[PDB]
Amino acid sequence: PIPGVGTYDDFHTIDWVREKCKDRERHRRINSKKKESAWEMTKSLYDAWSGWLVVTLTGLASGALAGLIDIAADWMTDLKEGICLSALWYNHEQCCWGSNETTFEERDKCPQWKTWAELIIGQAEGPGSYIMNYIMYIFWALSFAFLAVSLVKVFAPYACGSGIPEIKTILSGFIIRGYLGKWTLMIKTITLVLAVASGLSLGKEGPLVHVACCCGNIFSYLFPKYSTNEAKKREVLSAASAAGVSVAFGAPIGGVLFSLEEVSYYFPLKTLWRSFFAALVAAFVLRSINPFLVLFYVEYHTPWYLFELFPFILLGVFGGLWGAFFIRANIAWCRRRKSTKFGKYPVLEVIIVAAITAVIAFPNPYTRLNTSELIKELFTDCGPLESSSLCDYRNDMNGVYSAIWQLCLALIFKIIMTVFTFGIKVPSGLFIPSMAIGAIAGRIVGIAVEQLAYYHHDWFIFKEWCEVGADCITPGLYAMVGAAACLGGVTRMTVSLVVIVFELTGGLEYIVPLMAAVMTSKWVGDAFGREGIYEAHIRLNGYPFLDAKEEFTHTTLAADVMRPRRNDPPLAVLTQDNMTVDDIENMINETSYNGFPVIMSKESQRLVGFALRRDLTIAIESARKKQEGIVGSSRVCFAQHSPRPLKLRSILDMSPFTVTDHTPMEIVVDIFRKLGLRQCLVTHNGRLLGIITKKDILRHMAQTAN
Amino acid sequence: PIPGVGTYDDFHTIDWVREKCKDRERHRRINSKKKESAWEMTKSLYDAWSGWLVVTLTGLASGALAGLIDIAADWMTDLKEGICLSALWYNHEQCCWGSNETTFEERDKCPQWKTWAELIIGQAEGPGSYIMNYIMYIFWALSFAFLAVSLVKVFAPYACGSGIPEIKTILSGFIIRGYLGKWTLMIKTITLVLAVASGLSLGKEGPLVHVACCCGNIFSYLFPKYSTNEAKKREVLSAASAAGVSVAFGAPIGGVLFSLEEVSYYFPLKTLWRSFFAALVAAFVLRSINPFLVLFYVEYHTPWYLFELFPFILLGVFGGLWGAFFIRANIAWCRRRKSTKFGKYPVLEVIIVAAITAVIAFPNPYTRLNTSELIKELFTDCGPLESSSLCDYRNDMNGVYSAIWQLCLALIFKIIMTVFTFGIKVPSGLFIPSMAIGAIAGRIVGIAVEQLAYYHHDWFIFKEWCEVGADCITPGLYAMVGAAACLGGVTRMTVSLVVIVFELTGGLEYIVPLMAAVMTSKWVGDAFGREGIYEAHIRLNGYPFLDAKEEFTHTTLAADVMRPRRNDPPLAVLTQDNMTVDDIENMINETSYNGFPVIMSKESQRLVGFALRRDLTIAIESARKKQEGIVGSSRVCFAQHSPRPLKLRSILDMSPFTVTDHTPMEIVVDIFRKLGLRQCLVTHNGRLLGIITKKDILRHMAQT
Amino acid sequence: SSEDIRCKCICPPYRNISGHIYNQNVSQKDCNCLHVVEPMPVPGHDVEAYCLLCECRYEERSTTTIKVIIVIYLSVVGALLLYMAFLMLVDPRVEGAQQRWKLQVQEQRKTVFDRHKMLS
Amino acid sequence: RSTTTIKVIIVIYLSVVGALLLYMAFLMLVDP
Ligand SMILES: CC(C)CCC[C@@H](C)[C@H]1CC[C@H]2[C@@H]3CC=C4C[C@@H](O)CC[C@]4(C)[C@H]3CC[C@]12C
Ligand SMILES: CC(C)CCC[C@@H](C)[C@H]1CC[C@H]2[C@@H]3CC=C4C[C@@H](O)CC[C@]4(C)[C@H]3CC[C@]12C
Ligand SMILES: CC(C)CCC[C@@H](C)[C@H]1CC[C@H]2[C@@H]3CC=C4C[C@@H](O)CC[C@]4(C)[C@H]3CC[C@]12C
Ligand SMILES: CC(C)CCC[C@@H](C)[C@H]1CC[C@H]2[C@@H]3CC=C4C[C@@H](O)CC[C@]4(C)[C@H]3CC[C@]12C
Ligand SMILES: [Cl-]
Ligand SMILES: [Cl-]
Ligand SMILES: [Cl-]
Ligand SMILES: [Cl-]
Repeated sequence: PIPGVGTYDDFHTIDWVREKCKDRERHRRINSKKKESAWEMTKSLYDAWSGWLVVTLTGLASGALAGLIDIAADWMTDLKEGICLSALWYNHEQCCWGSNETTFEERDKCPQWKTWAELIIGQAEGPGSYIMNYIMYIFWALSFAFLAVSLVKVFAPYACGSGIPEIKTILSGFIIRGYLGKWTLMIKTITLVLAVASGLSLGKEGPLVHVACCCGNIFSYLFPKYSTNEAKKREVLSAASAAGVSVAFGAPIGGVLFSLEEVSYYFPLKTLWRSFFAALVAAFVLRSINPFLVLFYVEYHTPWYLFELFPFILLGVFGGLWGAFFIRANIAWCRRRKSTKFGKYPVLEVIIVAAITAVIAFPNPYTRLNTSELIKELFTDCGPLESSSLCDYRNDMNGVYSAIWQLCLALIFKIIMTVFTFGIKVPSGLFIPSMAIGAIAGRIVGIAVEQLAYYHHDWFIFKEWCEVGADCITPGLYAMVGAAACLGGVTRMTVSLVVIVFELTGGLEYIVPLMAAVMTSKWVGDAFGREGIYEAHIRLNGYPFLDAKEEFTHTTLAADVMRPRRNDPPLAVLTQDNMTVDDIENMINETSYNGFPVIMSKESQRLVGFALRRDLTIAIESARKKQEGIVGSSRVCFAQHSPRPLKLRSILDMSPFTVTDHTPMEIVVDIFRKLGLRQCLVTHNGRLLGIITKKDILRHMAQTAN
Repeated sequence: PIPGVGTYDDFHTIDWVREKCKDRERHRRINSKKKESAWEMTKSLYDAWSGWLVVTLTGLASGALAGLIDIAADWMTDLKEGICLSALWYNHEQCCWGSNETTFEERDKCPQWKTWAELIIGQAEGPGSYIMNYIMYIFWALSFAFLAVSLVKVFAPYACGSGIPEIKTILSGFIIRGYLGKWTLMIKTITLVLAVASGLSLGKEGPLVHVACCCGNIFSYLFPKYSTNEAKKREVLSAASAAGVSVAFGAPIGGVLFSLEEVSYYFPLKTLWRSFFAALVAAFVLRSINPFLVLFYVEYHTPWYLFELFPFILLGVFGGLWGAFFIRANIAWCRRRKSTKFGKYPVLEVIIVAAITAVIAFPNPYTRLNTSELIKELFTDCGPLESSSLCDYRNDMNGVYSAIWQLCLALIFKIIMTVFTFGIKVPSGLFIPSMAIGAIAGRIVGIAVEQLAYYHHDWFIFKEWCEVGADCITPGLYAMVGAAACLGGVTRMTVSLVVIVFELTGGLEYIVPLMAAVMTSKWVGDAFGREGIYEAHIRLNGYPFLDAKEEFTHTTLAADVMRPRRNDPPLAVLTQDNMTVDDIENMINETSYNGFPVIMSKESQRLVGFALRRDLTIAIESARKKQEGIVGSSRVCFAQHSPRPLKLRSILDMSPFTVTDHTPMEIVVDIFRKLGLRQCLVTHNGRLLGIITKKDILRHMAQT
Repeated sequence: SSEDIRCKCICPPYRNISGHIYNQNVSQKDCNCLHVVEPMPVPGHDVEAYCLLCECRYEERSTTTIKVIIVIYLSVVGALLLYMAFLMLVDPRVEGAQQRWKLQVQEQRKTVFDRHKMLS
Repeated sequence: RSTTTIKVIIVIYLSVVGALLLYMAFLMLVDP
């Protein structure tokens, strides 16, 4: 065919049927040429192994980048508190690694590490030392945020945000050129570390999915099969997203479950094993570099009891409520950023938010602590060896009020910040903030339950389930359940979320409470709204995304959504023969239609096929260059084989999809979703009457929802 | 509409589109009636909770039945060895559980338990005692097998077999009335316990899925939404299959992965959470009943090393090989059963197989021991506390050859027996036999590798990976990997299998070796054939199952598969008006077409709709009963509103799927697979020209 | 590398003596309670009780991995910032690709910064 | 150990098996 045929413009959905057919034709050619020569056999073998090789490369790159990002983010976050003069490449934990001056009270206390007050003021303690530490913390946070936003602006503006919404849209068939490019990969990798160091209420776990998808796209470019075909590249991107989730949470099974559940609009069977393999490879790499097995390992000696389900369900409810609230708040805030002028100053916005978050973060310990470190600490179970402040009250009696007040202040702070932080134009994620909020809430709830059990053991439930004077209640389990509930409420993810949380925990005993809390949070959120944060952001950005949840009214008919309608003039049509090249070029220029139907005759209106505008113009230009005398006067014949007429039957889909006008539009939406149809030609009495496009379907869905 | 309209005959596929439309119409009706009264609101709330309630009931029933079956099977299997006089209701382990006469050499040696020789011969040891134990073991195996096959034949013929292939066909739209009925459920449970007791090379883990599916169907009958609509019932059946796998292996996540990967033809997103929840519920019930949280818990102190991947890969290959062989052997044997006269005597075949199995199993310890128990023993790591014969050689030097010879004999016996034991007319599962074969092979390979490491530690790989004089090798890990490889090769399950093994053994650290072995076994099996055991059995049975792998020839076009073709007469069409009831009934009787197209005129051949033959006859009879004077002379008008003509437009499909003749057949198979259509009407120039059906596509694919 | 490996024993408070942590660079076989702490506060008869209450671990790290990751990340960030300064000040087939990317990044920056609403 | 669980499972399984065999015998002989 003509070079460039079968390609799509930027921001254009792909026709899955046509892409599949192109893949089948390429397979025909490659398989046929195998017997021609041994080199053809080697090429065919490489094509057969192209999928395995691409998933392996994607997993390796995802693991390497995830490990680098994690280590760099940890070091940069620890830079704010102070510096290690002996080893500038060591964070606070690594600087105090070999120190023998450590004490039981302070594990990270060593003369090697020097706080900024010690560097400048020279005093580790004192009002001036605290003032200087505060000022330097704010300064470092602002510097990191400004660097991240500037790098996003100058090089990769698409690098901002989690990217899960745009990945979901892309896997549905949408095309966003440059989203998965080299520049976006590099800039996002750097700015993720920068933003995480800045201390903003965001996480790097979610954006790792987009990073992995970028790696997968770059690797798909190497293999011809996955480069020519958009659907094949999207399968590779689903595998890449699974690998990204795996590296983010160390959960390969959870990664595959998330990829199937959320991002992958179409999930063939072979994608399942490919995604699992890629996730395993990436996790193995991360374990090879990042350690220096379970990131959030928990040791709750007492098993979860049935009555504990009641508090857990409450956490679930909370996980839903906040979730819904956030989906109502952030979107609105984001919407304002699109309508008001405060979105016209993105660097100023990020700098301001970093200033406020650092200012409100330094005073409190939990808020100042890194979000991932805070989640880990909240997950840890209290023990005699532990010196955590959270358990101080348990040591005192067995200040609880002081710890609960600090946790509540941290919860309020994080909840307020996360709304503004998401939508800010640096690589940000919702997994870590939501997990931190839910963990704080669960720790508060678990502390309350433990206090109730210890103070009141006469209650029959407490006495029967827990021995008198026994610490059956484990705050870490409650924190885990709260984190799972909040994440399920905000994301509306049920199975992938539960499996990811279990893998990150490393314990299968807590599957039932986690599922119960996630189900309760999802149900509460659905009561307050059936759209998740990712779906809500997709709708806010107005991307062409079609979902199974959306449906049309029974009164809607294919005639109603037909493009020509009444006010619109008759849809552009192309006569099979007796038409000049100039006519086709003028029609292409005049109309923005993705494609034009080709009919046997203008009066007959008997459809022959569908000619895409891109394919038509590409073929016309290539024929003009190839063959002389094509000044536009020569006619074009779409029928099967001096004027030297141009032939455009090759670029014509000889088998266009067709539905009848009295067909309910519900069936049309089902066909579009199942077959991934770009357009469908509504014909009456065997003659063309109109066209329904996926864009038309989305527009009428938006009108109904609006 | 007319009562009975939209129903499907036995052994007939459903059209997912009509079922979805019916479900949405019912949803609209319920939502509209909600405001009418408070009781309507309560009914709608119950309808909303119908899915959760039905999956909960399915999970509870699956867990209870799985626990019951497991305990009864254990007790019955221990029945063959002997009886506990002090407790006629404990098995061998339970009878000696509290005995103070237990010895280190024999853990299950207690006076309360008495072997059949003690009951009859009176001497625990001696040639006569051994002979009497042998004959009593054979007799008990024969009795159990005969009773199982008799119960299968007399009451529930569908109880025979694992049922996973038939569940695949059902979840693809096929209908087998009675497969998921109460009779099948009960007979399947009883005969599963009996067959496992008999000692045949079969397992209850796979058939537990079908038990769960039967429970799910029975519960679906309770809730109107899922009973009325076939697709909704199939979603419940997918959840039931997930719960069944969960109870079978205590692997909820693995159960959902199996449901998505293998049995569920269409898997909606909501069904994902429903299946996982049902699996967790069933696992909770099983944990509450069967124990008295990992069935095959393993403790491998030494982590797997990179070089060990090479033996694991080898195991993979072996699995694949065996896999292929079985899919080439069993099917053939099964085909012989369908072609020859030994299939006319299923009871005799079952009895003979049980006799041979018991006779060859008693002499050897591994084969005599229950297959699940043998797998568990193989998975256990050798240690000083362990007194297993497999590790005796390790206790000696650190008879290896004798233990390896016994393991090889057990492997050969199991491989031969599974070929003749799968497909017989009793509930049989391939999971346990495949796992046992792979575990024996992996244990042999691991013992060999341990011997190589100990004898030759000078090798740079061994010295670097393992300290000199250290038991880095873990035979249990190799057995686990071999079992996973064999199961993957025979079933061609990749992710669900790996997660199931991980949850069955609770070992996440060994995920990578299992993945590598399963991938290798699947790839060799594909080299020998892309179809697994279940797909091969579906093809052998002749069920109408369509898979994504199947595709048509590239010169094929819609016209080629069109029903009328050339030799066949023009496909029957019904005139919209001026057509009699008698003539429609005569057309229904004349042809066995699933449905006839309805055209506005014979000459024009302009398709108006598609009226199902079953729906047409049901409507005609119902109208005859309802309205007098319909003796067949009255005309039938399919067009929109003395003769009092019958109106069949309601039962007519106003918008049937249509595809142009020039359309390649492969586009048509993609359409059919995606939308699950029963038939599509090929029309040329806007006029009906032919009809393609799911059966036409399946027949043409089979011919190719 | 001594800094790469150590062994640490942390002991919670026992009777009179409060909890204490002792660290030393020793091998795994040498890594144990009686070796890491020398001498100990508790008496001889209670020494075993204190050790049992105390928990000991042998820890190892890969300082080279952290060093290389930090160094390469810093080098990439510095090169990116130098290129940013080049674009901000100096700029006012590889060259063809770079200018094409300049146009593409201008387009993406207009979509993502100026409007925030990219629909097509 | 949960002796009562094995108790009930074994007893009810035996009862159901006996009932099924009795029904089979009746169908074989009594039903004719
Ligand atoms: C083109 C892309 C996919 C290539 C990416 C290759 C990456 C994954 C490679 C390059 C260098 C590699 C590392 C080199 C050295 C070691 C030390 C060894 O004791 C553990 C593995 C480890 C830490 C490797 C892990 C994988 C690694 C990071
Ligand atoms: C209609 C169907 C779904 C109902 C099935 C109900 C089943 C699942 C019920 C009936 C009796 C129940 C058992 C009754 C008693 C006990 C003892 C308790 O210490 C643990 C739970 C356990 C072991 C229950 C498990 C669930 C159980 C087996
Ligand atoms: C097909 C299955 C369900 C039938 C199971 C029936 C079993 C349990 C029955 C059948 C024959 C029975 C035995 C027959 C005779 C005796 C002698 C008596 O002094 C002690 C009990 C003992 C040893 C019985 C134990 C139970 C027994 C083994
Ligand atoms: C945006 C990110 C990547 C930049 C990171 C650069 C950091 C690590 C740099 C910037 C300024 C540097 C400090 C500047 C001055 C001194 C005084 C000297 O006697 C010891 C080192 C010390 C204390 C430096 C340590 C490293 C330092 C904090
Ligand atoms: Cl995140
Ligand atoms: Cl995110
Ligand atoms: Cl089985
Ligand atoms: Cl099976």
